[PDB]
Amino acid sequence: TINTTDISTLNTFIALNLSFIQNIDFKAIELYSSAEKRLASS
Amino acid sequence: KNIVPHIFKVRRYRKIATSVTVYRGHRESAITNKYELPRPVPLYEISHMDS
Repeated sequence: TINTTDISTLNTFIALNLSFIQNIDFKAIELYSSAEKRLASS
Repeated sequence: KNIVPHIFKVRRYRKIATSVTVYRGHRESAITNKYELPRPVPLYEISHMDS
């Protein structure tokens, strides 16, 4: 009499190794600095 | 595309002529100021003046 854990167990899983979607934070950007905007007031 | 306006320096010359006419009655002050006409400079003498 022995434990069932000692007996090797085989498994048949075709591993559906997925890959989820990471989350990015969209940094707000701009082209022309406010200093240049003032310099363009002329 | 750059938007900084082009900058540089400049030198300007002017000639101003004005008159004061204040003696109204016996003697007055600031009775009438002249036209105060501003005029350009004669270049050649001005260049000598500039020189």
